[PDB]
Amino acid sequence: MRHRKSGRQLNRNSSHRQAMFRNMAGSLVRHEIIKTTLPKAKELRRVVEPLITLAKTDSVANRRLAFARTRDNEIVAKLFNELGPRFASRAGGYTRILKCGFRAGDNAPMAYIELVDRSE
Amino acid sequence: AVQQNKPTRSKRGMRRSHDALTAVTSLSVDKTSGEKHLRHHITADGYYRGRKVIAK
Amino acid sequence: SNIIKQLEQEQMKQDVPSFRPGDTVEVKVWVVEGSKKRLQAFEGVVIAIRNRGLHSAFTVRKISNGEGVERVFQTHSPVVDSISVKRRGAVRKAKLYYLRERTGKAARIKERLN
Amino acid sequence: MIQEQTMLNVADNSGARRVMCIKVLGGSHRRYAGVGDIIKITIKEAIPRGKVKKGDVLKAVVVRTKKGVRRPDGSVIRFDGNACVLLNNNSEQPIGTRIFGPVTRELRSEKFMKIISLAPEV
Amino acid sequence: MIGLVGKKVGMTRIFTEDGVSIPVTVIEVEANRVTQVKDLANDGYRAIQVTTGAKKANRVTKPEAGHFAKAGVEAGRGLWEFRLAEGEEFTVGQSISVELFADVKKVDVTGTSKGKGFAGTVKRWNFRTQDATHGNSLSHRVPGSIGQNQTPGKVFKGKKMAGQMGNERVTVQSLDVVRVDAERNLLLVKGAVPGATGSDLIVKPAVKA
RNA sequence: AGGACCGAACCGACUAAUGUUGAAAAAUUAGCGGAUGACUUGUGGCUGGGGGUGAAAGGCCAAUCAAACCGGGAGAUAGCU
RNA sequence: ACACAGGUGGUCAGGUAGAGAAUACCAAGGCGCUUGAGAGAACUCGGGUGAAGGAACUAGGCAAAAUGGUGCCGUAACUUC
RNA sequence: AAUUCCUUGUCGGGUAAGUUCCGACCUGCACGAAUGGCGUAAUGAUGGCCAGGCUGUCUCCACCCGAGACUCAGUGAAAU
RNA sequence: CGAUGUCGGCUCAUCACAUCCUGGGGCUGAAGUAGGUCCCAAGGGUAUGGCUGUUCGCCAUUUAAAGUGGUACGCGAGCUGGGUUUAGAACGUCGUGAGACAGUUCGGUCCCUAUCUGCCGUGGGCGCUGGAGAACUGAGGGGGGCUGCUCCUAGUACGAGAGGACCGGAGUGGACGCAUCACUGGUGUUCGGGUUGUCAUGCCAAUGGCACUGCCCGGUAGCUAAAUGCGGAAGAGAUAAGUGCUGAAAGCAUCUAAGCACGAAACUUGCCCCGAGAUGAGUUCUCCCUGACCCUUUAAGGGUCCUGAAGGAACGUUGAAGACGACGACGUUGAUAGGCCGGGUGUGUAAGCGCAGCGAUGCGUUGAGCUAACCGGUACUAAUGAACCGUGAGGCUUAACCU
Repeated sequence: MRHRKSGRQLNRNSSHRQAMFRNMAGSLVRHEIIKTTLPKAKELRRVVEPLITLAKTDSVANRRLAFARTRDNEIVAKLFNELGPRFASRAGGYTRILKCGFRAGDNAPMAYIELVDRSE
Repeated sequence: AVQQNKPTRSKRGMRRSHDALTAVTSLSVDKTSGEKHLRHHITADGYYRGRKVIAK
Repeated sequence: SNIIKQLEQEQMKQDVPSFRPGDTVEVKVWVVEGSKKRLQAFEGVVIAIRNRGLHSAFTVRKISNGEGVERVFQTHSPVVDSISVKRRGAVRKAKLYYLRERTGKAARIKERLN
Repeated sequence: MIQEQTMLNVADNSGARRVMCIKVLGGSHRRYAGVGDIIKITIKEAIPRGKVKKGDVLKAVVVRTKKGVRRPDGSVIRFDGNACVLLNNNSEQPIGTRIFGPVTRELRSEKFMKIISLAPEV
Repeated sequence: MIGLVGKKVGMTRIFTEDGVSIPVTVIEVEANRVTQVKDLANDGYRAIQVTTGAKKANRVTKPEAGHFAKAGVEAGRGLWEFRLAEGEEFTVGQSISVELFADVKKVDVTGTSKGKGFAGTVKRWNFRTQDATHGNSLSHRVPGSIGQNQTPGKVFKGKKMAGQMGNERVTVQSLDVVRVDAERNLLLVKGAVPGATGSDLIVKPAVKA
């Protein structure tokens, strides 16, 4: 069964995972740094990191893209204005993910994820 | 259900004399603070391998 | 990196059949039959064309009255003389496998407006 | 492909239009067949055109397959279904007065010498 | 019998006129250098060792540091030792040449097969499948009964059950030769080999072919 | 004009799988029968142990039944365990 | 037995899709539920793809599945009509 | 034959092979006239048999999606 | 008898043989084709369905064969439950009846949370006589075995008549075991297009969730068999059954006794695989370690003060690998994974804008827009420090030799 799969199976149904990472990416463009579990922090890189490359063009051929997920005006207020154009001469690598230890009072794995350039 | 023997102190001694799961060997510190941490994570005041990655 | 490319280019032809599925053709073979070599010809519509190099199968379907006869030729192989086009066609979805289920008026396969 | 209960189609005159496989044979423990196999076959529906009767068990030789063949000239030949030429129960080889379509260019050689008079396409 | 160490580099087709595609595997041999020969009066051996090291020098094992630095200059990889009597090769000789196959009809391959992990006892040992109908259950992917009633009560070494499938170096004992180049370490052979480009391959002259 | 044909609510609990020291002290999943009536359901009453109830099966009558439950006879009796 | 995959007389029973007080998803109004963080091997239950076909399976098409709506055209045997 | 010992009755129909089923045979061990006879119809979770439609029952599996098992942290059983 | 589950089939085993097939011979009323008949040899092999509770059977079709037995007629904590060994009755026969049949047909029930003696898998530890790293020898053993059809032989020899060969040489099938995704299909949710129902994004626009992946399509990487291949070598050694020469027991005679040639598919090796826990712990490639004071009839050690090598672990990034271990690729002495770039490959001409079209919708701009797993390039993000483990020249005796 299964063979190659690089993405994590995590927990609960696929629509739960979808509506978790959709909302958590909204929280990431709201605070630019998140405290969470190592599996969540490392899977949050998907689609959101290449969305910075998508947004670098400021073009009309891309104008109907990158608003399929996280559909709150919080993202399209930054998209093609600074979200994208702030990394447009770096050539890749827009997110950093590192581990912080264990959740306080148990053993669940803790981490953090950030955007590499952020106003605070 | 079936039982031929109730395991003696000496029989269970082979599970209570040489087994391993942890050793807490030496641990890690930064030159800024002697409050010990594990080998590959960030501390609560933001220290990690000389790179001090988050400040508040 | 591919380091057998020079051994694949020993079989592969520099002239690649390149016209998309739905063109109506005539394909020629030598048969050889030990000691009875003769140029033999098959007619139909091309239902598979390009692009996996030496693996490209090249499939043709006769679409004859009450007869769906089908052949796979491998144009890079030593057993094919020629391929020639007599009519244009037009597809814009999939590698034409529906020409098993389409017949007659449904086998007209457009004309590339040519 | 080509197994017990499989339906095949006609290839010769006075042969039947619905014929069924019951034995693949031609070797030990065989269950699947291709072109040039000889099948133990039953007439499953009998018609006024056929010189045959329902439930009569005979032999037939495979000339069309839905999997196809590449042995003849080195390029695949594949058909809409599976078809076989009916064989003579007494004196072996085909018994039909005419064969339909191209068929196989083997059904005319020194193991089928009664058949050289017919006019299929190959 | 001696052999060459290498890898698969791809697959090709050469065709027949009658005809079919004819699959031809492409093999390349590397680092058959030789650094040790074992003979005379001790422990019954007569053998030659190829020592196939090619590793990044920045991570070489401490036992292998200074061990090829005078001859061979590269470490890591399989050592590989083959039986050889009275051919008179030395550690100051020349690397084993794939010209060994210039008049050879067919070759014998030993090489790491595709991994399957645990796979299954019926998938590995080809047992006859019990029907999953009329109320039969828990009988469809199992090795079946592991011994006999009353008397033995100890299990026989003839019964097979769990382990790992694939990764065995196997026996593919007849591949007919198609082309060889000793100036380019290149070998072409008719048919399939075990594994892929991430594997290892050994090739010897054939014996039951 | 429906002891009409099909089919929801409403009633039943026939079929297959699951569960079987269970999540459930027979429950769940999907079918299936009946569904204006020899149909169904709320309330208070009446029928009680050889007596009820039963268009009848040793079916049913409070986790108890070829004679239920509870106080006494009772420490029944035994060419017997 | 309980902060129990449970049971439950009578009322109002919105909008949109629909044959539907089926199922679906939008008001009014409500919720994300006191074990949950990883892993998604063996192993289990439930659900859903696929070629040629084809009952060849099996005592037995049990189960499983195609089919499934509506308007119109059409409708055999036998018959006590 | 819901009753013909044992015997696929004996023969024909349908099947590739039919102890089941369809039709006959009379010479019924133990059919037989309201503890009915025989035919039959509307109804039938009734008993048995055929064919097509269709199909993962099967060739032979190949596979994928949930929710448990599997590992930890707080709490923590049993039959024997 | 204070519970020894039963017949039938499936599935998995194990040992013999009075030999079915294959292999080796003899006889014959054995030309030859067969057949009829008897041991030589158990080395290799030895069915699919119907009706039926059946094993037992009576039938349809295959095959090189459809051999014969043992083990509670082996295998229900490995399977169903047809038959039967749970109530039900039914029709016929019998009892006056409560009921039953040298009666049949039909309805009806099948457990586990696997502990230990065990087996599989995997890690740790002890030892091989200091401390380690990596290969090898083989005390022993398992695996392989047989086998179709066609053409030449062959219409000859032989045979009233009908017919009709031996052998080594080729072609062509099929597969137990084993390899692979190529051939040719299928599937491919991770790539892209078409589309129904509903809700929503302030609205427009066209986009997204959800409904068997809601519906229909191709397709990579991959998976796979419903696909294709390869392999049961010759030799060496000594035999079995058997063929001979020369020649004795028992002065003839004789393949057996001495001598001598020749003898099987099996046996011992070769072919393929396994293996030093082989207290009998083997070899090689090599690598490193050269402490002390106080005390003991003291090669053992006890206390204390000093000093650390070879080489490992921890820490990790990760995949063609994998339950977990482990295995291969990698940790700036850097392309292991992510981002980025370009190739490679798939899908099908985006949205906007204009125009044509009563309008729906198309067409151009435009081979357009988008593109995963395969590959190269690019360090843009990410792959702990001294600390830990493990030393400080290794026991007795025989001998050599320098003080």
